[PDB]
Amino acid sequence: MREIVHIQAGQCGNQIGAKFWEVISDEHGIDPTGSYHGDSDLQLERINVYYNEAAGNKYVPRAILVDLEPGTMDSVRSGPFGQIFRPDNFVFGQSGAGNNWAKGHYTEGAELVDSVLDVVRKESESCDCLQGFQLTHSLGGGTGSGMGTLLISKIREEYPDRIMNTFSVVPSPKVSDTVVEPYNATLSVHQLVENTDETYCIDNEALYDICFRTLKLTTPTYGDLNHLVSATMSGVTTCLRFPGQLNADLRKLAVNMVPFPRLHFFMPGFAPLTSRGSQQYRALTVPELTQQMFDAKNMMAACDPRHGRYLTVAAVFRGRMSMKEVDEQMLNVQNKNSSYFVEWIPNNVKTAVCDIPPRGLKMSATFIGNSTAIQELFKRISEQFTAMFRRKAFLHWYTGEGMDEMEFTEAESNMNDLVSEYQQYQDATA
Amino acid sequence: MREIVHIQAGQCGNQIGAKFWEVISDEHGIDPTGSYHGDSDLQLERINVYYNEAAGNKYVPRAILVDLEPGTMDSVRSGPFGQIFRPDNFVFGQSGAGNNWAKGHYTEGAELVDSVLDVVRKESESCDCLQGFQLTHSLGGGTGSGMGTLLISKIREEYPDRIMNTFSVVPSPKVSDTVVEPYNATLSVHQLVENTDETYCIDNEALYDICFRTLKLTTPTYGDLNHLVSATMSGVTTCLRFPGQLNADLRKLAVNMVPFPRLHFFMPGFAPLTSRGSQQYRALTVPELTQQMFDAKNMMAACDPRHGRYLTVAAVFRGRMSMKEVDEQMLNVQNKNSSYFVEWIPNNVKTAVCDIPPRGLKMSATFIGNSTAIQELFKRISEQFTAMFRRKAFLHWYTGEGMDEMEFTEAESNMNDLVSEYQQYQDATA
Amino acid sequence: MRECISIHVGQAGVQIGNACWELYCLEHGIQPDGQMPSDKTIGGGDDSFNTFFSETGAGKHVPRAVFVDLEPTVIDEVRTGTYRQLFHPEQLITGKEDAANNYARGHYTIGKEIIDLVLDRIRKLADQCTGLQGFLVFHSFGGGTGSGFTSLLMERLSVDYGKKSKLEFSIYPAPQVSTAVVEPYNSILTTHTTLEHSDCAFMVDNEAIYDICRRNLDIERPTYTNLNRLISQIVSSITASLRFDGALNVDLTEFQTNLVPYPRIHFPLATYAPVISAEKAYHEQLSVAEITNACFEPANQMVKCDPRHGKYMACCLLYRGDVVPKDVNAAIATIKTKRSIQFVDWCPTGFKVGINYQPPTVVPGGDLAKVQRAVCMLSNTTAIAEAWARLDHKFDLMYAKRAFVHWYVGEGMEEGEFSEAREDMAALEKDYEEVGVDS
Amino acid sequence: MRECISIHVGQAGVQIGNACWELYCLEHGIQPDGQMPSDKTIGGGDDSFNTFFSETGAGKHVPRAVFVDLEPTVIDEVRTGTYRQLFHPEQLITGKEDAANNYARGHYTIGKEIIDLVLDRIRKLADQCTGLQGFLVFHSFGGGTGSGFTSLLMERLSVDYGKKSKLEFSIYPAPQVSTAVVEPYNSILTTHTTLEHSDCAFMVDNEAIYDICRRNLDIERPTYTNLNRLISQIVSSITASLRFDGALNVDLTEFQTNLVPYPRIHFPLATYAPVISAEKAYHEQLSVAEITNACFEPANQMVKCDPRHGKYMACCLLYRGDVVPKDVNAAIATIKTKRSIQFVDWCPTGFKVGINYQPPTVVPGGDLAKVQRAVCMLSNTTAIAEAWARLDHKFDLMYAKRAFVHWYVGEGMEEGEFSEAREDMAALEKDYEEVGVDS
Amino acid sequence: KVQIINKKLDLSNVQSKCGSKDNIK
Amino acid sequence: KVQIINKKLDLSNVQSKCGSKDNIK
Ligand SMILES: Nc1nc2c(ncn2[C@@H]2O[C@H](COP(=O)(O)OP(=O)(O)OP(=O)(O)O)[C@@H](O)[C@H]2O)c(=O)[nH]1
Ligand SMILES: Nc1nc2c(ncn2[C@@H]2O[C@H](COP(=O)(O)OP(=O)(O)OP(=O)(O)O)[C@@H](O)[C@H]2O)c(=O)[nH]1
Ligand SMILES: Nc1nc2c(ncn2[C@@H]2O[C@H](COP(=O)(O)OP(=O)(O)O)[C@@H](O)[C@H]2O)c(=O)[nH]1
Ligand SMILES: Nc1nc2c(ncn2[C@@H]2O[C@H](COP(=O)(O)OP(=O)(O)O)[C@@H](O)[C@H]2O)c(=O)[nH]1
Ligand SMILES: [Mg+2]
Ligand SMILES: [Mg+2]
Repeated sequence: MREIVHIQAGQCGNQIGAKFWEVISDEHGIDPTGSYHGDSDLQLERINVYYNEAAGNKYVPRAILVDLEPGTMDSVRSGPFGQIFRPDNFVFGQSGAGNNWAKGHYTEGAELVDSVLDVVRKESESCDCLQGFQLTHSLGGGTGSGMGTLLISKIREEYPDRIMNTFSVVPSPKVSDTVVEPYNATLSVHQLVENTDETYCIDNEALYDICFRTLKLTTPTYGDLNHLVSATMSGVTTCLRFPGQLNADLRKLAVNMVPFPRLHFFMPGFAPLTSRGSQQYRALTVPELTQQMFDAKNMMAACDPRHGRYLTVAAVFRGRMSMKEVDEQMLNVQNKNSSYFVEWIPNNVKTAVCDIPPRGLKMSATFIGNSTAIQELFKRISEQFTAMFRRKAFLHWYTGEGMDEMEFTEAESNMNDLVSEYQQYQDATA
Repeated sequence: MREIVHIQAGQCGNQIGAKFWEVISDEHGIDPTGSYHGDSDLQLERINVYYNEAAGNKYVPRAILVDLEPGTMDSVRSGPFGQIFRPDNFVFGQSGAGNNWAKGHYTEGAELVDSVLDVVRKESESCDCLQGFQLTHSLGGGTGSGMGTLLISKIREEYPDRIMNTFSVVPSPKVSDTVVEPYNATLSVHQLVENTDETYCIDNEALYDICFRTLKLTTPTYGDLNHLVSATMSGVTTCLRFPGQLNADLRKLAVNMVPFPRLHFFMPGFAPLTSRGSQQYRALTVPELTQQMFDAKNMMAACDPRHGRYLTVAAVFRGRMSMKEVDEQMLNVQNKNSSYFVEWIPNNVKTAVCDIPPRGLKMSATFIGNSTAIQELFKRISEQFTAMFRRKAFLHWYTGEGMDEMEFTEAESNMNDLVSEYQQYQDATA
Repeated sequence: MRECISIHVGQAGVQIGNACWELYCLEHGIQPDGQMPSDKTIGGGDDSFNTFFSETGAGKHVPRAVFVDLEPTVIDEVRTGTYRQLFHPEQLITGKEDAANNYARGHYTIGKEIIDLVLDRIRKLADQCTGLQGFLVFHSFGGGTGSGFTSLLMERLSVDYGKKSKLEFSIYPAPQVSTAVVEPYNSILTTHTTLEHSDCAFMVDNEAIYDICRRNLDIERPTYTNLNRLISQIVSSITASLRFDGALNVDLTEFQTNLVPYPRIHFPLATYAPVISAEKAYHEQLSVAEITNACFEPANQMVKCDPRHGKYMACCLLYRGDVVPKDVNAAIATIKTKRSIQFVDWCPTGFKVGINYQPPTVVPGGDLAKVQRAVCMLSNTTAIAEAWARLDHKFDLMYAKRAFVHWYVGEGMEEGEFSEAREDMAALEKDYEEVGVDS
Repeated sequence: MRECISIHVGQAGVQIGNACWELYCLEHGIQPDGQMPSDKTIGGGDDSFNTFFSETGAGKHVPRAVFVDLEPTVIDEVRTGTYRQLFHPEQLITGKEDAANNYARGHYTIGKEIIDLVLDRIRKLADQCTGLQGFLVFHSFGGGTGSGFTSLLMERLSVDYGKKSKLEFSIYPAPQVSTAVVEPYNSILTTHTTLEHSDCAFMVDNEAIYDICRRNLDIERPTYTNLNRLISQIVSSITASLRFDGALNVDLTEFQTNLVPYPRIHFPLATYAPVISAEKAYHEQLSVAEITNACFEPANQMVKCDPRHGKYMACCLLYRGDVVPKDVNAAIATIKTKRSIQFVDWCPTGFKVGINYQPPTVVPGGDLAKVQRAVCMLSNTTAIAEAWARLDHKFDLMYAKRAFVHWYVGEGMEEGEFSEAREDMAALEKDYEEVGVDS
Repeated sequence: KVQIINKKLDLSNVQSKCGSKDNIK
Repeated sequence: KVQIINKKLDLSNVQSKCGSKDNIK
């Protein structure tokens, strides 16, 4: 059947994907030994979409781990779920990227990409029907950014008809964690906009806001943010694994959600989100999930969507629900807030319903929005990048890896053109 | 029935064959006393192909040990399985070869070959149906090289209609172990190309690469490399001993694999090969064995086969399998990589399936490839040999044994002609 | 006697097929394993279900159906459900990637890979029939696999057989509710390619079924279950004339003879009555005239539209159960007398009637109360012209900016196809506007 | 009554013989020790298997077979298997070195050492028969021992007896799958030497059987076991006309009388139907017409080729079990009506039919579901000309460089033999091209 | 330096196809 | 100092053997 090759790259890649595989193994009843010990047939009905079965009731997650320094991989291998992963797919270098995109893309990635692609081909030839590739990585991180751009280019050349999905951690609007993050982000998007099919933008700052505000958490960790991101990832591909009243694979989402080839970035969201104490005072209904999804404070992206308009909206629900209820809620949303949707797209909302709810919830819903408001992210990145580039800030660190001024110039020009395209598609024109 | 006379010569001969007889005695349930203590009738159904039965439930391996210094033979006799071998067949000299092919071929071999051939005739007259002779030896070693060339010439004259198979350890591309290895190798092949039926090229360096890379071994020994070579040897002649869905003796391999009389060198391979930890994460299927066999890193020869093309491919499988599965995998291999096969040979792959798997495995497969890429080995040997011969490097050590410059000249000319023939058969011509 | 092949294409096709075959097995008393609890006659007789179920082995009834989809999940759900041992394993055909709501994929790229296998299975099933009369195709316009593969299969079947009737039950895109962003393009392309190759396509609407459930059945959470059950009731009422003897029998050809005035206007609207919950069943006396009057109320249309905005060209009244023909005569006379319902002047005889003795059967655990008589009505009216104009307007809005167009173009869908489809839809709107003008 | 000697040569010969004799012992109710569990008649009667099993001692049935091979392993596997006590020990002849897929070896060098013993055993077996009619030879073209020794034995038997029919069941080299590199030379040489000495050689293909198993039997891992079982079913259906009384009996001579239009074109293709798994057996009604129609589907040919690319010259329909002759008449008329199947114009009467009462028997632990009727079909069509051209092209590609030629030349195979064989194969291709042209 | 891909779309003059008026005379 | 053994191979002119046209007149 359809199979997904999950590629992990960078620190975000490794950590987020470790939490992701924890969640996925929990959903399918796979204990840390790889042996199936679940309680339902649907867990094994579509176990092959993310797992390879080695005879002996052991299942191996079809994942590839990529990094340039073995520290994060050692931490992953020694932690929980270390022995389920077949050790063939721990492909790492020795130098590290040093947060330099130029380094990770032209020297260290250039040295390691042959082994990584051989592993990719090994995992792809063993598949029954390769559906798409999922990449978890950060943009500010040099390893993540560079290795991901290189791998995406090479794999797009290798399989031009497969789905290339990426979950990227984007720069924060206030608190940056890397000095050279703007250049890495610019040079990364300069290739992501060309080779990827769709990219989900995750900001750590929005996750912190959700954690302190909604969940009432006082000591949130990167692991809990990874838990939220992993819940989103599991909600995205719930139709590839369990039946439902209305299913939607990855290609259906790509078709319904990308109106024009370059405007493929999406803002993910999740519902329901409650603190532990407040769980006893709020009922779980479809209107509740709908109101939590279409809320500015519940957007995991670093932008208030009320500043622009939406082009496409995807809402995948989980758990037993009424389709009439969901459709009426979507009608109410589109009617009451019609000014937030582009006039040239009638029927802005795409829906899907899976019959299997997440662990511990009666019902949930995953939000995916394509809003012109995301132009704020790209405009801020362009402004910061231009201000830094005028003074040649840290430019020698990248020119020493083989880059010239023309590559930065072309990246910045393409970024300005992308921002201008998003601004162009805010005109009603009718 | 068909019988095989195993001749051991040189240090490679003695060690590799000691490990080989260990493996063979394990497969047939023969304990270190020679008494049969197995558990299946097929162990004794074809026990006579490698054993002579002396009344008393004792079986003697039909092996002949040849060397020029008694040290290695003492080590073999005092080690495991020392008492099963009938002590009649420990035929050794006293001087040693000193890695000089000229010495071992014209003086010490000339003195010992009469006793060795008398032992060969004794073992051959006792046979029911002599099938072929198997020789284990090295090329760089003076004892191995010289004694093997002399014995092969004499036995070919004695039995011109029997199968002459040799398993030769070839020089490594980077790390040579003998100063005079190139001359020994040139003068050895100058006779092997004339008198042998087929030669399997084993490089110790490729075995080291496989050991550190695939098996994840940190302290590999010559004995473990001999274990790999012995697994290959046992896989080669599994059809001479156990039944199966499709059997193939040695003459069938010689016919199907040697297109032209001089291009008889083959590159052996083996599958499956896994580290101990990775065994729990990979299933054993025919596609897995097929992908491991047709892999450049799994070739035990010192050459990347992707530089040339194949003429004939032999793939002998062991264990219960589906013939449809194997045939479909072979079709996929020939179709996806058609550019690596010569256009003038349709149906490049020969197959065979034995129903008895190796000890501890559900299924396995032995690879035998006849690729034009092996011209790299012979070309490097010719280049090194020419560079050494221009300065008469170590030439007196060989001229003192009776050799003249004309013998070296003829050997080098024949080597150049063999390289030119391999290059000629890379032309599609159609 | 007579035979009909039921083809289920896509998600909605397979789900509606599950519901329909459940209802058929309930009506004919066929156990989920193809056996009959009263298996007293084997391999023939009447036993009138020989049309839908072939006789194999000894006492096993096999439905004459073909389930086709490019996404294997729903077919696997059928393969592991209650009726997994009912259907022949060779009747379930699956691809390995659905069309992603892209008509171009299902019509050109992916549909061409299994269309030959589907046609071969259809031919094998048809060669076992002796009085094959019609083909039933269940699909949704919005669904890519449904839309594209249905267009392809309709063309292929129209070429192969030609003179066999081709009836479609299809879910019209709802005027407000949508499930895919690219429903306009898929719908327009499918309609353009399907128009001249279909004899009669019956329209239904999920939003109208939502309203009907809430108002009549008093159900607040009617998921696809109740929708599929109502659709199955309508389909069974349509096929009951073939499956059971009636006072006035109606074959399948009479539908397109009576409902299609012009070759390009063959989109009748389905309705159903009575639809009452079990709670109000004991406060109601369901007479023939009352059901006949309720059939023409705009609140009971299975397609969200206002029949009062247009005129009727043909109306088929199919009665079932305890039905007196005199009461039907008087009710039709009263309906014609009602001045609020307008018919085209060029059709002075606008009714066709059929009465079958078999009363409707309620599925255990169902929603509708058991009734001694029911009426399935099929009407061809010019009111759907407004829905066609709405779809064309949405298509224009999305196509003026070439929205989603690259997705179709990449699959080989040349751009001129959209212009051709748009002009053909405008021509269909012109046809409806012209036939609705009196003289 | 009538008698037939079954000769099994080579690996495939001996394996197919094991399968065939297992099936015969199952059909006639003969225990593995030659005894009968219902041993009520000894040394005669009907008891129609007197053709294949000779009566010896008191209650022991001995198969009239001769197993020949140059490699003793498979014959020893027979000598230690289930039927080791069934076969006469003098029926198992072994050399001590097989031909190594070298036709020259098995034809000249090694075959000449045991051909005399094999012929002496064949004469001893034939002298015990009174109505000996035919010889059955099982061999594969690619296999050296099979190929070479079969060519030699065919020449010797054609010289010795002459007027006894000589039928061959042989595994045609698959178009894509191969097991030996030198299959082209062995195949071409064997065909050249065998052509004028065989009455009818039936073609089968392991790749076609792989496809048939996967599609119809739903088996993912069908090793040589399922292949041999299907081949044995075909052979048993061919010999059932002799072994059991039928409504229309067919001897062995009628096959070459009806299937061989010209002395050089005697390669009919074998097919078999129905081939269904036990899971879909209860969702299927296997009528006579359905099996007859499925017999002519290109997906059920035992030889990988497209029958639609050529024309049929003769087709033999052998029915077994619950078969009504009127249904066969109507099915043949329908097949002739089908315009997609083309027959040569010079053969207006292209069918031969035979109906036997004995239904097929399923081997316990087998793959095929039990059926009350089955049809074995043997058709001579010009579609195999493309396979002959493919083999000739491969032979030319390998022979232009004299690849593997020294191996054959050393064994005494003079080089001109290859040129003669190539010209003769070109002449066979010309024959097929000429007979396929209407006038 | 980009511009939105807006096209002037029109179904200018489309005639009916069913000859509903062919026998009006 | 070697050359590949390539031969110019052709089945030049091969006629049929079955007299399928012998009675065409
Ligand atoms: N009434 C009813 N409508 C359904 C049902 N299932 C799907 N639909 C309708 O089908 C439309 C979407 O098309 P689908 O049939 O789901 O898609 P598909 O046929 O599988 O083709 P793809 O687009 O490739 O998936 C939605 O607008 C639904 O209204 C059902 O069970 N009952
Ligand atoms: N269907 C089927 N084909 C077989 C079987 N055994 C062998 N073959 C075919 O036989 C061909 C090879 O020839 P063999 O019969 O094995 O060889 P041989 O007759 O023993 O003669 P040698 O070449 O000397 O070994 C292969 O291409 C197989 O397809 C079998 O059991 N069933
Ligand atoms: N959500 C999340 N973000 C992280 C995590 N670890 C690092 N990041 C973010 O990733 C960025 C660091 O880049 P990184 O990938 O670690 O550097 P690299 O080695 O060059 O790839 C910082 O901006 C962090 O905010 C994590 O566990 N979760
Ligand atoms: N694989 C393997 N190679 C060996 C072994 N012992 C020696 N060799 C190789 O053989 C060569 C030495 O030649 P040798 O036969 O010992 O010298 P000889 O006395 O003149 O025959 C070296 O290049 C070694 O790499 C062994 O046990 N296994
Ligand atoms: Mg679908
Ligand atoms: Mg053999």
